Amino acid sequence: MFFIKDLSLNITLHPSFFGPRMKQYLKTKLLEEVEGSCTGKFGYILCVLDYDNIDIQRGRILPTDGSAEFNVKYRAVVFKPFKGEVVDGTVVSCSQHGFEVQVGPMKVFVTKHLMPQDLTFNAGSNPPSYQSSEDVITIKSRIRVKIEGCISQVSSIHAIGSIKEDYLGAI
Amino acid sequence: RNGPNEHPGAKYVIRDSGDRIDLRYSKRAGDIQLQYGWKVERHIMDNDPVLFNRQP
Amino acid sequence: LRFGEMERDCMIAHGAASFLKERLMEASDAFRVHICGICGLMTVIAKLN
Amino acid sequence: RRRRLKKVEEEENAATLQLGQEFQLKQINHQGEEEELIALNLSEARLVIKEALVERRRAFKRSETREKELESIDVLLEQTTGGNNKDLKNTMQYLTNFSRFRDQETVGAVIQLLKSTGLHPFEVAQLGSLACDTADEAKTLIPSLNNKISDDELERILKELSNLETL
Amino acid sequence: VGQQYSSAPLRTVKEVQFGLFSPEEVRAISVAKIRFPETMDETQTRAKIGGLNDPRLGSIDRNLKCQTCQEGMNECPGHFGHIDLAKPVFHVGFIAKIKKVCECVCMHCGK
Amino acid sequence: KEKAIPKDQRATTPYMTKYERARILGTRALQISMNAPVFVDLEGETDPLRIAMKELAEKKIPLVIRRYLPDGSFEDWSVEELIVDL
Amino acid sequence: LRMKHGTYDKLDDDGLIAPGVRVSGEDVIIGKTTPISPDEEELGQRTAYHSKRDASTPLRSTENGIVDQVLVTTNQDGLKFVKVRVRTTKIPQIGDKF
Amino acid sequence: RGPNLNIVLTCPECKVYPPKIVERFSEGDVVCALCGLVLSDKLVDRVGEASNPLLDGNNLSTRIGKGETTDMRFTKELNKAQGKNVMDKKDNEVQAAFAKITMLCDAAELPKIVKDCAKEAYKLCHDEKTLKGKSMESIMAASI
Amino acid sequence: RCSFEETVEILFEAGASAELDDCRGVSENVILGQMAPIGTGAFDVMIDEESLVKYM
Ligand SMILES: [Zn+2]
Ligand SMILES: [Zn+2]
Ligand SMILES: [Zn+2]
Repeated sequence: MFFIKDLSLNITLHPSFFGPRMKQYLKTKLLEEVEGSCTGKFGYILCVLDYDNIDIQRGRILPTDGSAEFNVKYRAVVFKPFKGEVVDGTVVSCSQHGFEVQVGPMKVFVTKHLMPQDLTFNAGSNPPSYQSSEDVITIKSRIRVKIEGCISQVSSIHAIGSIKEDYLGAI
Repeated sequence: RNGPNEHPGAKYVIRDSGDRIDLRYSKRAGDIQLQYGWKVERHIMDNDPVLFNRQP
Repeated sequence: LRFGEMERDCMIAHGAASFLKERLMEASDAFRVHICGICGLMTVIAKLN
Repeated sequence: RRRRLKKVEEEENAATLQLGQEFQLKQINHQGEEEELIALNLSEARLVIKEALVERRRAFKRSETREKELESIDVLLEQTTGGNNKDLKNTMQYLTNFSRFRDQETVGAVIQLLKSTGLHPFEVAQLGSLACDTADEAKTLIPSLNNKISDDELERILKELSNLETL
Repeated sequence: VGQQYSSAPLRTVKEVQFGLFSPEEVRAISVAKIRFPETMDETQTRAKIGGLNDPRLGSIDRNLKCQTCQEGMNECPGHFGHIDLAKPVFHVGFIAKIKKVCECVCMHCGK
Repeated sequence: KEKAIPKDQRATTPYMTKYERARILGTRALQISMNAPVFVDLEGETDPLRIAMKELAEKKIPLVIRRYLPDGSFEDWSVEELIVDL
Repeated sequence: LRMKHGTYDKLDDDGLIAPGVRVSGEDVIIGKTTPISPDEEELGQRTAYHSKRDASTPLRSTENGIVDQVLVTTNQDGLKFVKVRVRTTKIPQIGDKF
Repeated sequence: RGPNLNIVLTCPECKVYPPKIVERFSEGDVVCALCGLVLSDKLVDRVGEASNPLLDGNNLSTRIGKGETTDMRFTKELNKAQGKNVMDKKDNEVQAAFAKITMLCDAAELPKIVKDCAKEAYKLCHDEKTLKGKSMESIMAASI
Repeated sequence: RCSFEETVEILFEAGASAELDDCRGVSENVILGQMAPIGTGAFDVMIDEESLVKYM
């Protein structure tokens, strides 16, 4: 799910950027260090809103490092997964263990135990696919996956989904 | 160039990545090219400030 | 060479706060540990790799 | 602020609308004013992200079908974004291929439509992100909706959503 | 060389809170249970599993890793075990304090 | 921010202290040694500490000293406005 | 294995430097080895070729001189043991106490 | 049959395996001999007890004795409690045999190694089916 | 307090009393290996953005 969240970060600037245009460097650092990053607390931080109105607080020089630490307050859009959520995605890859969909910046793993009984793995077909009487699941296919569990690390998030429930699976 | 066996000289060269090179055993690869931001551990020279103490 | 308590007091009198830290940390044992925000114990299993 | 030791925290589950300790319904902005949680459906998120990117492009220089649109977003994303944009590139590609409402007019109506239900911000975003044909499908796909909106209102809301979306 | 890079934020200690370990906290904090009074196995080649020098508790040898964090000696801070005492025992440093508390409260209803 | 005393009601001394001068010179010397933009013209100087002393003399050190108070309140004093008489 | 970084050139086939040879810092004076139990690898570098570990007695790092005498005999238990004496000349300099 | 938990120090730059490693004990560093890159720093060189791994295996024990201040009543009961240990009883038999071997060897004016070999020989050949119907005196003499 | 005398007895009392140490004195910071709020450490050095633009 996508949210607009208020976030704060501590950015450290090397003294080489302690010039008249240091504010621009901090803004550049925020894009290069926040956008495209993953955090288990706020999820995947995608885009920074109001890039021109980022609040930069006074910088504190670290005693030994000599670099200035800046507290930066910004507004950004974050994709945070949840257990029990229903999402749609594309099957990036398939294997014996299962097939995983590509939902936004995240990948949801669908285990065989989380799949319906009828579906069976078939490695003879190129590319490998799960075939059943009603539908066939292959790379690039569209699947409606329900997240059955999420593990969030400080800089990584992994989720597992199921398609056993009704109105799930191939779209 | 002087090395750790001739004062004034140096004993180690530390790169920006944290890797430290011991000038002993390092001459096999010829000279080393220093770069800005690196650290060179060199022998204490004249006029260097040091702390001088006597106990108790 | 020991940097004893009496030596620490003199540096405190001199006001060299940064030098005192340098002697006690960079010139001697220095260790980095991970602590939990809920409990202030060094019981965090960190897989740095 | 003193009892920092472990307390039993509710599990993060969407079915119970327990989004965690940080995604609560009430949120505080940087100024300090109380604000509601901002949940965006797929269509709304695409517009918000794109609206920021286009503004970002203007700042630097100053100082349609899915196929061609996908290319248009691709070129814009690279120009107006820095390195390590792997996650963002996939996000924009996913949003375009899965978004249902294209422009602001349709998106604005959708917001003008579902806010009358008074549901949780997470629930309304789910309704605008997942296409459901019958009340039962929405109820099972979004368990939180159960015992919150009657099938009579839900059936008409989904029908109006389908008639407000064109490609 | 120095210690490896870590993604966790770096801060400075601002307050130290003392206290006493609860029996539950010790078990939760502990990474392994010690049940053998030996230190090395019968072969005296590798430390016995479940013994005092359990590999899960950490490592003090420059050539061995920690079975918990898979990190070297200079990086592993050490991990705590726990021993389940058959019967409760007094804390030698709190015997005097325990005596004072016992007099303060009733020995039948604890009031 | 109730701990930031306004500039109009600052009651601390307007003179730089020896510890403040020592840290400012050392703080800026480290930055110079790490390739920081020097704001003062150099007539020939290689020691970072000597460069910092030149900057302090001409008041070209872009730093402010946050003087803390025993209750937690602080006052921000710019190096340029601090009198260096000691 | 674990051979000291010093030099073993001055040692003889018996691991002892003969009298009259000049010695300096880190020079091994008494060469000794002990068998090592297999299944122990340190820093790699431990192949099937290695079967011993160094247990030598090097000269003091700050001291140098010439080996005076070397006597070989047995202790009360009959085990082999040796004594090595080294001569060096001390000349008055700045910092000598009189 | 168990986790590796083995670390091999190789130079990332030189990449030559096996590497030439020199241990600078005085500098406390492990440095590559070809390029000089340091692979490990802060190398480490009574708060312990003298333990013999072979003749005693893995057996750790502590004695109870008087201190600067102590009441005789506490010492006696604690020693009595310590003796009544079922698990330590099994190892005490080997220790008791070692004590008698020590007495016999000492009374014979024999070298220390002879006593050590006799104790080790008893331990290796004790607790075996073949030697169960033989007097302990013959067992000790044969080991000596 | 433990740095002076009765180190273990004081620490046990703090544990029973659940004492909170704010780490203001030299002894606390010296134990923790961080700059104490003394002399040069009695203040914070910050970067002035208003002045950076005016020095060029
Ligand atoms: Zn914790
Ligand atoms: Zn470990
Ligand atoms: Zn190398």
